Amino acid sequence: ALIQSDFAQGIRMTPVPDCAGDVTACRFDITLKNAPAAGDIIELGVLPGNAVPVEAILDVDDLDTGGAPTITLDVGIMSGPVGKNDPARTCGNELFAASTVGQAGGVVRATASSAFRIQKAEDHRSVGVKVAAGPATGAAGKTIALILFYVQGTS
Amino acid sequence: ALIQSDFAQGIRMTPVPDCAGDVTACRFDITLKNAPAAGDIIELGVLPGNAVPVEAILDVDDLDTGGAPTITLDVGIMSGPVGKNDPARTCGNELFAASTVGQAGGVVRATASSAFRIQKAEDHRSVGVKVAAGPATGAAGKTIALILFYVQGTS
Amino acid sequence: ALIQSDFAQGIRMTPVPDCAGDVTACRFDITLKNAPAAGDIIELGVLPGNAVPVEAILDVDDLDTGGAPTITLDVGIMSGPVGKNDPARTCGNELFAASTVGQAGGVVRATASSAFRIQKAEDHRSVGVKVAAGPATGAAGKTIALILFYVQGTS
Amino acid sequence: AGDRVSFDLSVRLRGQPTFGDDRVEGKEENLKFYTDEVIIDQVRHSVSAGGRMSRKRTAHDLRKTGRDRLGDYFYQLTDELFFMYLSGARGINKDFILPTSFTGYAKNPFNTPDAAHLLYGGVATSKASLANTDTMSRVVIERANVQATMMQAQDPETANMVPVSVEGEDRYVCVMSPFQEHSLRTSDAAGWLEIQKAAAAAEGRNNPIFKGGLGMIGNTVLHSHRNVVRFSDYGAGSDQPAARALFMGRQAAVVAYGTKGGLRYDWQEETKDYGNEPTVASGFIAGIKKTRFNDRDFGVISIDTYAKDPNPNNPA
Amino acid sequence: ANMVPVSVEGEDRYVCVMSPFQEHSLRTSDAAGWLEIQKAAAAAEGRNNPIFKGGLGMIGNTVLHSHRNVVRFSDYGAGSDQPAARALFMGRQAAVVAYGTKGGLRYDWQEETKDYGNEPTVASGFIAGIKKTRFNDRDFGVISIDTYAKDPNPNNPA
Amino acid sequence: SRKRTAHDLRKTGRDRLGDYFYQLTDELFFMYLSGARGINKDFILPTSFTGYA
Amino acid sequence: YDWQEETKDYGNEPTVASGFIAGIKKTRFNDRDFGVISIDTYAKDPNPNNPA
Amino acid sequence: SSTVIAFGDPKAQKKWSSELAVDIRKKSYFESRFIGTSENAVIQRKTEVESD
Repeated sequence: ALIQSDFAQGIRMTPVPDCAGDVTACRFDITLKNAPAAGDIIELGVLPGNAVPVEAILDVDDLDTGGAPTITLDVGIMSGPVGKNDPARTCGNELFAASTVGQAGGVVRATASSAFRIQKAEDHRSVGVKVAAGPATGAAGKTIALILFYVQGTS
Repeated sequence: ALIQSDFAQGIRMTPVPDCAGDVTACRFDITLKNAPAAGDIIELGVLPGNAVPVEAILDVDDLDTGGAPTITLDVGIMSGPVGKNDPARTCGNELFAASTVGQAGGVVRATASSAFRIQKAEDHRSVGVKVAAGPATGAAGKTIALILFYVQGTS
Repeated sequence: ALIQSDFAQGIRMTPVPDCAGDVTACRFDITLKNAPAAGDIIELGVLPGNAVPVEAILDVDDLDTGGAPTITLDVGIMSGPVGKNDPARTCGNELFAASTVGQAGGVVRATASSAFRIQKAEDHRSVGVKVAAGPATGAAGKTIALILFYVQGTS
Repeated sequence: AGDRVSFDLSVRLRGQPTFGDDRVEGKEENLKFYTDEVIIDQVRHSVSAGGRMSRKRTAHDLRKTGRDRLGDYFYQLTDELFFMYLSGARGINKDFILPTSFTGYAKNPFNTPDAAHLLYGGVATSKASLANTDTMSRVVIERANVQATMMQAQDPETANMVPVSVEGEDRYVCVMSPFQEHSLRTSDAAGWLEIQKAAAAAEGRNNPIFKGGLGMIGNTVLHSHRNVVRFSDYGAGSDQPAARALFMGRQAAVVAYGTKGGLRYDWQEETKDYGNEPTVASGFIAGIKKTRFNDRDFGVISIDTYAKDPNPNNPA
Repeated sequence: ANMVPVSVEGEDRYVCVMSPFQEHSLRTSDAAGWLEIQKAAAAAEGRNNPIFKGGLGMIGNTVLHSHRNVVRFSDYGAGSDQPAARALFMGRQAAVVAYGTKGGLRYDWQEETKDYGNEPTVASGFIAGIKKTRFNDRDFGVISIDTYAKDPNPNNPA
Repeated sequence: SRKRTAHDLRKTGRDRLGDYFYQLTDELFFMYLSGARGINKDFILPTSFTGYA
Repeated sequence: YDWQEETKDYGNEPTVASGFIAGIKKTRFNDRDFGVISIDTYAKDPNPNNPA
Repeated sequence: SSTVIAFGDPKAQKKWSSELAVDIRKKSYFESRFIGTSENAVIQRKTEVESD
């Protein structure tokens, strides 16, 4: 099911640039209550109206540990509204196709070419982490942190 | 364990000298309704603010009954507030370095060179006994009581 | 030599009890400069006019650092007025005769019966210390201090 | 000018009097004082009646709605801040504006009530011993009254809690989470139903069972309000709901408004992007602390009963 | 000597004093009959009964009160651990006091300056004596009701 | 020690003595009418007490 | 100056005592003196006969 | 950058409030009602030594 962070529900506001092509960042993070599982869609943060990502930094804290880890994250842009609790919303592999981070604690940066080719849409959209493969053992309380750079006036 | 005892609290009062050089003494006594352990802080009495010990007499009953006694009592100023009950407060060895009075009931007066060189302080410091050696086999409801003479208006 | 303390010069103060019987004490101390020598007289302090010693406490540092130390302090009442700088002023052996303190740190109290039998006189007699025997070898900044208890309305 | 306020408490005397003809010119009291600090800070928010086109594809003007929403938002924010400090912690309360990871306002941190001012429901001794029988009941608020009376007779260092001029005169106010009121007025073990059924036998239709909320119990005016902190980690193995009823009396908490004549909402107006997205932002300058003289708080007893969602159909 | 009611409340009623632990034991238990009678009285008069609006009413013809400073013992019981209290039951000359100063209690305020005007001192005291009247070897006017009063809030450090 | 504080200590001292003697006389009454000093704190007089005249 | 007179020993010794309430410090901002330069010259008393 | 007076900086002024919070006296029970000079009083007072 959808696990919402504070940014999606509207509790924690998200920044928008007040200038054309002014790089803006916010620490889209969530603290994971219970353990992650296959098919989990984590709605991390909302990408603002006309902005497009220009660099995304993903950092996670050793989600599954265990041994022979098999976890693999997959973040993207969801088609649904800003914060609706509809379990039919899907996550595409735009930014990170297969992060393979969280197998061991570390930081990965956007590498797939599709990361910088996202098109603008006049409505807000929610960036969502989808755990593609189930994690070995797993852990509870480990946080998912996405750092997103977007510019609000690209052509 | 910090053992509060009447004088340290606001229950029993210690008298201020008044005038300058007027030798003033009060008997700070405790009825130890417990057995001293290897490490204790026994807050006997309150050295009133801005006064220096001139002569110190330690009156103590028999604390150890087993053969070859090894109890040592260290009487010194313990820094902090007047009667705040915390285990962080720690005393030193100023009025007494390492007393043999614990082996058998007796009285030994201040004989340390540094006993008479205590400096002033604008607040109510407290005098505390630390048992710096093993109680050995013994102890019961007994009494330790020092009689320190303090004078105000010293220079 | 007549190495006089602050009390003799009047720079510091000596206390006087208001009522008859109040034991009063002041710490007569000097941080003597140079070295103790045979025959020098240290004028530590002055007991007030109507006053007799009630208990004398003498504490010193190590006034000689050598092999077979042999320093012997003698303290007593002096003859001339408090401030007059005359080498023709002699002490006695009333409060302490051959006190043999100074080879170690130590603290000594009145032992001779003449310490407590001092007779009163209307004028400010001066208590002085004379190093009787040799200073053995070497002492630079070590301090000598004498604490007197005196009552004013004796009979 | 100054970002802190210090106020003083003068505790009573605790020295033994000297009987007989023994002289007492020497042995004298030392009056003891206690202090606490309230640190001010600035809290502002911004609403964005944005877009030049977005203000034309809508019939309603958006600036006035934004202003009204900001007013309401500051209303509820100050109210929930009051209940958050008087309770000492943030739980899982979801309607609260502030995020679930909240720790302070202006470095005047959250202070958990001591063992003396923390009253559990039923029979319990710690936050890890609540069960289904530790629901809030008439017995519990009577225990709260007994604590408010003989708090000194057990701890010789605290200070007496004294009543507030509520309704008529001199009654302790006991705010209640609206799940605890349901636990009272919808259970026979809570003990409220029997006495209020007797009262109904006295007064026909004006009894609190039919025509209102809870009534006074032992001169303790009970009120219920949404903004009462509600925890979710209590229990022997966690995952058991809880609450914190507030038993208030006189100087429970201190407010230091940082602007003249009480709090003043000053609205600031700025426009972005060559005249698009007009934005309104305002904010008060204030700081709130729960009075904590010595290490024992001064005005509130935090009844910490167990209160479960009555209707389980709610989304978690 | 038989007790006599005192006229300090109403007319000729024994005055009984309680430690609020015992007050709680009455007010929050079904075994201390006060709850049943006061529920009936509330049925006779609602929102004015002592259940809702304060302390205890009369049980029998004895006005019941509660005050913090009622002696509480902590050694009663077979194991010397059960807490207990000692509720009074007073009437007529329970105890007498000899004030010995003048009509009424007169504190004697005195002010003394310790040192040249530094440290002003305020000292006062009364000269009076108290005793519970004991004729022969038996009390005269007090019945020490001595019950078991546990701390209803076990969180108190005690 | 009274210039380091805006609250005059003489008037507070007098008021504290007033309330302290009020409390002490009531406590003494309850001590004598009950016949024993219990283990009750909040009492000025100590735990081990036996009369005062 | 607050003159205060107190008599001791049944009025035998009348005493006078007074004292101001003041404190003095040289302005020390950071660790450097604000307005004083101390000059440590050699001051030998000219006359030898002067005692000590 | 930008000036921040920050917290705990000796420039940060603090205002002390003059109002005193007082731990009020416990309400006494044995008030003037009970103590009386007549026979009908829980606490009798004996004036046989108030003036003698």
